[PDB]
Amino acid sequence: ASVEEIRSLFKQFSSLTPREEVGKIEDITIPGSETNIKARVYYPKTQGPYGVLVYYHGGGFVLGDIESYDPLCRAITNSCQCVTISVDYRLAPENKFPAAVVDSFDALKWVYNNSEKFNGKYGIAVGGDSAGGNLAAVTAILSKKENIKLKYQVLIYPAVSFDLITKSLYDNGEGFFLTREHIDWFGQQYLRSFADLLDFRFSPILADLNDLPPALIITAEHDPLRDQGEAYANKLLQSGVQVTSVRFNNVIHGFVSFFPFIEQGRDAIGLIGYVLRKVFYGK
Amino acid sequence: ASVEEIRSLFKQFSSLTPREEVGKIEDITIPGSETNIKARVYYPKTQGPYGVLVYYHGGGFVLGDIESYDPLCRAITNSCQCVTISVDYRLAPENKFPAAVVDSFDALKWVYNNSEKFNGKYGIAVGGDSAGGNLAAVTAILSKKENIKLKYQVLIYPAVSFDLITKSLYDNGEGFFLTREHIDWFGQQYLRSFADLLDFRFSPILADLNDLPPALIITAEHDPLRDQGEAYANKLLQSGVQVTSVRFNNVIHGFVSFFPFIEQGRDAIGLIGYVLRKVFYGK
Repeated sequence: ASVEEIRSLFKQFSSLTPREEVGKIEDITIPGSETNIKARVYYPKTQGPYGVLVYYHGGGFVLGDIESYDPLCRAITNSCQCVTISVDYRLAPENKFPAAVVDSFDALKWVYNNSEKFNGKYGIAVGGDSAGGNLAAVTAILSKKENIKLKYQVLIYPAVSFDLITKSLYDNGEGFFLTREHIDWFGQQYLRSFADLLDFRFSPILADLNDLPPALIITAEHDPLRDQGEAYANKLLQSGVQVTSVRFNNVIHGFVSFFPFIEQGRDAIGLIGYVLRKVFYGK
Repeated sequence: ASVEEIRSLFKQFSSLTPREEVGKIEDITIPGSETNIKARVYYPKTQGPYGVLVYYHGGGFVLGDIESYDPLCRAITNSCQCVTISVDYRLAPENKFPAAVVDSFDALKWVYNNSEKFNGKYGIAVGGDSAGGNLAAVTAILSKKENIKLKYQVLIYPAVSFDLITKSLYDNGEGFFLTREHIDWFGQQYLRSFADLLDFRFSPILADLNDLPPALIITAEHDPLRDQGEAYANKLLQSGVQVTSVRFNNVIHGFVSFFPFIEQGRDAIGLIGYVLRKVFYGK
């Protein structure tokens, strides 16, 4: 199947997943530095004012989009009781690194600067799964550099480094949905050149992690990315940042997207909702 | 440090901990088969009807009590928005196995049969930490034998087996608060003879785990009890029971009790509150 065929398939797969009702939905266009960036704003059913979570979908920098992630963003919105803004960042191979990062950061900056539009008085958080967790992490690092003050970062089974050495990569590299072959192929589509491996915007583990927002980092027992996600948590802690690092056992990469039928995914979404209600609202 | 002393010092530590307001508190005395059992009933600030969590404190079957666990049970109450009933089961070495178990089960059975006192229409769950997780697991097994239909079991870093073999026992058995030496000494206070090692009421991993209530099992990366806790989750799964097994990384045994200063502990209590709100209330 072509990359376009698989992109379409994931939208199709979404439509079989029950979409929770939220308060209100609107599509916006965010004026980016290189492009105009589509986003979907989900309001919860409760009264404002709100906290706002800017969410970056996963899909290896190549796949995924606002539509295929719509059911998960609805569930997150209701769990967190916060405005969620799901960002359609530019995809590879058509748009190589650092386009996804440029779009993701541009979107965050704009949301931070315009949070009043959403009655977003309780502050901004970032969040994302896999490649989106990478983007959330990198956006938080870029924010610190620009003195944008984030409340929280939710990193769901993130990819934080180029990896040829973690035990989990070899133990879990076959037979658990996300494989070594996939990972290598995504990396090929996204990267411009070998030199990009030195760039913290590709591997955020490389950055100085001092003064970042506190974090929830979810990993999955059977995920090749598990060890590096837990390493990002350790490096945050070593840098004085509060992080709750939680490994969901018995589940594979992607399990949160499968919340309708993997109950551990529903419970992860429950935990996400808890930490954000905590940080935004004091509960 | 005699038993009495060490009990009373833990009682002091806990006294300086700030206590969350709950809706109201009633001390009751449950007529056990062998003893009168004190229990503290915590109501949340919401109005009912409620689910009820019957909670068994940790402390190795030797330490802890209602007062020293009062701050945790308040936090849990407000998080689950459920009635929490903290049981003062008989302690060792004064009262050897199976005293704690008989009291824990007698308490559960009475709460179950009297759920209307608590406006507990949404049903009954069990929970506990460490030794208390052992008791909650054992109480669930005994319930099934007697057709008592529990909603959920929350096992917080439970001890589920006699153990000389797990990797985490050796990796984590010194220098992380709960030590080899302590685990030994607790066992020596609690058990009558070596024969009790055969008893599922001491090691619930031995039991047939079919048809038990669904479970949240929290383990801690640096706990000697970690592997056996994750084993209990796996055996539940193998036995057709739904379980969300979550390893909290970077923390030691007991971290949930130190929630006021270990934020991962507070987040664990949030997750506990989510799963119980889900199962009781559909939340």
